Amino acid sequence: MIISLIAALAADRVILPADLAWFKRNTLNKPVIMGRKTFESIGRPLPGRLNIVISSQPGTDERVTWAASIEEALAFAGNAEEVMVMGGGRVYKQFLDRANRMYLTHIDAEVGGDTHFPDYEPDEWESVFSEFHDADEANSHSYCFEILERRGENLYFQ
Ligand SMILES: CN(Cc1cnc2nc(N)nc(N)c2n1)c1ccc(C(=O)N[C@@H](CCC(=O)O)C(=O)O)cc1
Repeated sequence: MIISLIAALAADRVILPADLAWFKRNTLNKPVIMGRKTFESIGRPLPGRLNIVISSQPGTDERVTWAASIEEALAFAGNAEEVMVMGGGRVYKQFLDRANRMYLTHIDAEVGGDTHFPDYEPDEWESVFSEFHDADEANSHSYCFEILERRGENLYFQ
């Protein structure tokens, strides 16, 4: 199982219909993992996806799967090839070390707020996909879709 982070980042790692569409393309038909506040932000289960919500305060919405921990979350995702972790801030940080792939939307915007996507060391990651877009009528800012994979373990010894 590949564990993947997916997130939209403004300038300075701070956390557009095209991003949402990108989000959907990349999560549809997969298990999606999220914290409770993110689930509340969406306002609903995501159709066509196995919704796993991690929380110590499991809600009454039986349409989604409620997990108490990362381990139980990954267990519900079973033998999936790829599990999508979609926020929020704390959850990204809690999954980072296990993640081997990241889908990142780099939004060209400078916005305040003190909630950041985790510090990751760029050297430890490589880009396998990248796609820039200009701002248009529907999308207020330029933005860049990117997929990063964790560089494999260095196996060489002198
Ligand atoms: C607030 N929230 C969290 C959210 C928003 N944008 C993101 N964008 C990216 N790149 N990554 C995320 N993790 C992400 N998360 C939301 C809110 C709405 C929907 C939503 O209604 N998505 C529909 C898309 C609706 C449509 O495009 O027609 C879907 O089917 O996935 C998703 C996430």
